[PDB]
Amino acid sequence: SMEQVAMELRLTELTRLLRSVLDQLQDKDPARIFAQPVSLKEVPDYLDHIKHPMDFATMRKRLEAQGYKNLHEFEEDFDLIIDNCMKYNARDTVFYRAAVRLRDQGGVVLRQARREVDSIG
Repeated sequence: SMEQVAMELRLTELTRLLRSVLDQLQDKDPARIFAQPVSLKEVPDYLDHIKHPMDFATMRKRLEAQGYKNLHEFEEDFDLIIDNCMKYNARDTVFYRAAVRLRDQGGVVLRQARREVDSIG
């Protein structure tokens, strides 16, 4: 149908917007602490601690599969990265501190993407 196509075009554009948002969020992690999933070979007990792991590579796979339907779903995944890290790691670690900084610096990027998605529909 012509409607299914117009939907596919919106999803494609949402996907293009979220790709740019992702690139901006990931620049706020220059040390690449959150670039890849926590290694289960190096932290074998990780899944006894964290039930829904997340990282930027995994969000990117989902993104390119156009698996985000809206910004809310995308934000949930970003928030997992941060919140998992702040539970697993203690306050006085390079990892916890890097999440705090990603959170604070990402909020500006997310604040405007929310407006651009309401605006552009």
